[PDB]
Amino acid sequence: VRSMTLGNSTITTQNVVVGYGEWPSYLSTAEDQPTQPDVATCRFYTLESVQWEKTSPGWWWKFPEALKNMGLFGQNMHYHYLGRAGYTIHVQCNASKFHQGCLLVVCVPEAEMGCADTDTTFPATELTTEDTPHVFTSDSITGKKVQAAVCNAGMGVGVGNLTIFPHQWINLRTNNSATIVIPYINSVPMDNMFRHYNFTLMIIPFAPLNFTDGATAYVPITVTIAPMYAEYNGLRLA
Amino acid sequence: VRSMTLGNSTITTQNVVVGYGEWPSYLSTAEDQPTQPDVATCRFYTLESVQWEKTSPGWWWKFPEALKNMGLFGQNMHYHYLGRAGYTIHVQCNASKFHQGCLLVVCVPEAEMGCADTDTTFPATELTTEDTPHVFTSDSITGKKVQAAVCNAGMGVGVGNLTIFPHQWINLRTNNSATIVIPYINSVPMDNMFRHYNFTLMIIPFAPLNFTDGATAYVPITVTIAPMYAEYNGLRLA
Amino acid sequence: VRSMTLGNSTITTQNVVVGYGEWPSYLSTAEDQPTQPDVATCRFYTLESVQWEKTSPGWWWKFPEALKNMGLFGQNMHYHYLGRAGYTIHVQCNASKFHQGCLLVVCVPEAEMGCADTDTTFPATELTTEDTPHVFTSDSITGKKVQAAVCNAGMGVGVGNLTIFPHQWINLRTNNSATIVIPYINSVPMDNMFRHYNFTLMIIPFAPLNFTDGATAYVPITVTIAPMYAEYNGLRLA
Amino acid sequence: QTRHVVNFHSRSESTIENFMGRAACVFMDQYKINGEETSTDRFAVWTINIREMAQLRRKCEMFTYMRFDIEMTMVITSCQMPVLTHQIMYVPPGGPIPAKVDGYEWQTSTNPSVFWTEGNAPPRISIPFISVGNAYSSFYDGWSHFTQDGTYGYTTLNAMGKLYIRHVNRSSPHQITSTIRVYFKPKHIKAWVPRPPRLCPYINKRDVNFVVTEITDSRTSITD
Amino acid sequence: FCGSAMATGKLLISYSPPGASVPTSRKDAMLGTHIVWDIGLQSSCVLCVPWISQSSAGYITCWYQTNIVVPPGAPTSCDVLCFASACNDFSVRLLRDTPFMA
Repeated sequence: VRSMTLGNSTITTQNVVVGYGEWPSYLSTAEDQPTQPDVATCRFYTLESVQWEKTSPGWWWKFPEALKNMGLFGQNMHYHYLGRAGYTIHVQCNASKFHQGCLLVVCVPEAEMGCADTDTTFPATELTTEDTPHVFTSDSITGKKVQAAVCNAGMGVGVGNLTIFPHQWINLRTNNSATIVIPYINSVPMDNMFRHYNFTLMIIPFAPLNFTDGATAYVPITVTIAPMYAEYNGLRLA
Repeated sequence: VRSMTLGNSTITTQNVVVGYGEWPSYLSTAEDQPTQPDVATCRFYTLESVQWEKTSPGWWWKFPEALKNMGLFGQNMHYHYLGRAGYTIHVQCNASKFHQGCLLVVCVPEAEMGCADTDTTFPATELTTEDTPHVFTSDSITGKKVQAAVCNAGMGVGVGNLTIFPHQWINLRTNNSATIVIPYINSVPMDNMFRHYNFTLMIIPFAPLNFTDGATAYVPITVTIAPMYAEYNGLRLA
Repeated sequence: VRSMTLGNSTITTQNVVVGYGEWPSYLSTAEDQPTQPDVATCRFYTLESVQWEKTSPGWWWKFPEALKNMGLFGQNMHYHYLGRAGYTIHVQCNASKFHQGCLLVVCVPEAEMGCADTDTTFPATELTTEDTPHVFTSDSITGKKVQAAVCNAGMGVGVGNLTIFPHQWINLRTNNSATIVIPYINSVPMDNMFRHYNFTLMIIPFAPLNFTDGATAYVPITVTIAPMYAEYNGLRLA
Repeated sequence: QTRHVVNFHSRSESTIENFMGRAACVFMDQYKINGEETSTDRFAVWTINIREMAQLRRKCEMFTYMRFDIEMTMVITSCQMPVLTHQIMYVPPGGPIPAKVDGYEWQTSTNPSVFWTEGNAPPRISIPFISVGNAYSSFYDGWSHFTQDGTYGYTTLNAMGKLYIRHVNRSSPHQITSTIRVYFKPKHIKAWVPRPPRLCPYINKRDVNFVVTEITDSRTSITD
Repeated sequence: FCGSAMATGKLLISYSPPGASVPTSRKDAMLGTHIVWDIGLQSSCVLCVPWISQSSAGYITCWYQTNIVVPPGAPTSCDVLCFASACNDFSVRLLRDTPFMA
């Protein structure tokens, strides 16, 4: 049991999957100069806990803008139009000892998702609802929204071989916590934080939750994101 | 000509009256821990320029809360209920060579002012209108407001011997700029920034402005305040 | 105040813009041998003073032949058919302290100017009137003469970005004098001084002259040219 | 489009040789093969100058003086037989010109010419710095004839030559109409005395005459 | 500043970052990046604007901090010229044909 703290946010934790073997880092010019906030930004932003029932198909969050209303990090998105960060993501499950199940906690950089009825697009409020997660579905759906059927998560790939990305299994038999560090994968050193979704944290239950008639009918999944090494553009003159 | 800069605010200047021979400084306990902002706060906050005509009797500003809507310093007043600062105050006049006059730029710590018709009080919006200055008057006035007649500036003292405080004369014959450094005079190390007015910058024309029928009918007085060594209370746990 | 003298010509001066970073110099053959006059030629040739009113659009002189009637330099042009020189050009303005304005003093090598109504040429006495300057115009003009509208000075370029050449600003707020040294820019080492105009000294008022109803209604601009390192062909046998 | 982080540090594409040294088509012309034994429509001319098309002309007027080798490659087509052979005769500034397709000038030993037969790679002919002076002058504020005579602005130093092009085939059963596209390219180029860019549109190909144009596009107020 | 040698005033030159909105008032321009340029002391104020590229940009607004104070002899209305160049070094990659020529 390790009680990590960052700024004015302390969580209680219980091995880290460093995404692509790299730890996030700063970009290191007088023509373009970055600003490193360091202060705040790095604290833990615990999202709303998500109840995992027997019939839950999955969830996804789209970052960096899932934190668009989260404190100073969600406020520096409105004043600077360029930025980058690292996003240590803790995922606890705090189930009991009689609950069973298994989760895939994967990050999927550049998850370009497909519309539900092709030949058209979706109204841009179907990919993300800032803090709250869009759930997947168990079967196919229609309408101007994301094709959120599992087995074809968002991208038209098999959902089983989604393990190629930075992932972590949460088997309630053994463990309950996951932690992933995603060192800002992008093709340009800095990009706008409202246009571009750098990665898509999606939690997918492979083995479904099961229990008997006495336990609690759900298992709350707690998501915590710490934006590390966040740096922005400069606002001062040179 | 010295072009001072602080943060993202540069002014152009042309000798400093250090108030009471002391330069502002920090307070240096785990029972009460101060937070030092340093970032921003120290930049120059230029107030609105004030036109000085032949019939102007004077002005006053009440600090620290004259800066209550000025950026991060005016926003840290709402989140921390204790603080202290130093307030380097530049006062230019940028008149011409044919204008004549003289100003008393004095700071007057703890200027408790008197009501216009005694036996009653004033509605607390008569001492200060944040950024804009309350003018003095040339004669006596009545009503539930501050007795703002010069010769009895606010406190019932003679206005001529108001030179005991940190002051600077601006004689348009010789100079145009004044600068005063006021190292947080108070009886408690930290105090609330909305209840207590630590000092009262009042600019009083002793020799009146004069000119001929071709010059501009006024002389704009520019006031610039830099809150130095501002520190606040702690918001984190211990 | 420096009182320069050259030969039998003394002027009174008050930083030099060396054109293209080079100081004029001599050409260093028995098949062609230059003659270096040195004597006279180098003295100051003050042109007629030019009155600059509120509505003056500009002026231009075309050298080397603007000095075609100026003493020995204007007489060696008739006896030698090849030559080269350097032309230190002083431009005073001797305005008052209450006048305001700004001049662009630029030299523009190879200023090929355009006719006013195209499809035809001009009668060759429209480019130059030896000593006296051809003024620009404020708007477009017609007739067989030079299109002398400012904003398209002579060459069909923007008049604002005429600063690429050896230039000097004369802001009456700060300074009054300009001096430019133009080290004989040409594609052949020596050329005839009546066919080819090596450069075009043009003085263009960007900010117009302004004053009140008591000052003098003009500001006389004084132009002074010193032909430096003038050398000619040989007249003797070998 | 969107504003991206254009992060790099390079000015190799802004040098003079990487700015001017680009091949551009400067001369299309038709020339027949047969008929009209005394005609001017059986060969091409194109006096070589930089003031050909306004896109290239604008770049040469960034600079007052410049010197450069030229390396042109023709691209010759045909319409309507045997296999055709062409002749691209470059005459120097001091050189005799043909008056007809069968003139004797075509046989001058001092006029270099390429004999390109159809089907091969395009013919390439390179010409050094010909000029008498030390650079080609884009602008010449002066008069060709002494004492301020006619012909303003035209110096004889920036003369580059001419380019006479014909079929070498004497005749044909039917009519063949060939089209040539000369690709001019400056090479080993140096440039002196920078100069502000052209603002007004071009009027004529031998002068600098212009119509007074506005400085920039106008907007509504000074503050919008 | 191309005014008189006796005219004196202050101008507030504010810079907005490429994402930010323009200041609608003088106070809101003072709270951002600015330089209170005293005309009576120096007559030429130099900026250096970074983050200028294409492949939604900044703003250089200017405000009356004070009016132009002028003696009875000098004129009341003045002019300000502006200039522009590359500040330290400039990067530029892909050559094309200019749009201006037709």
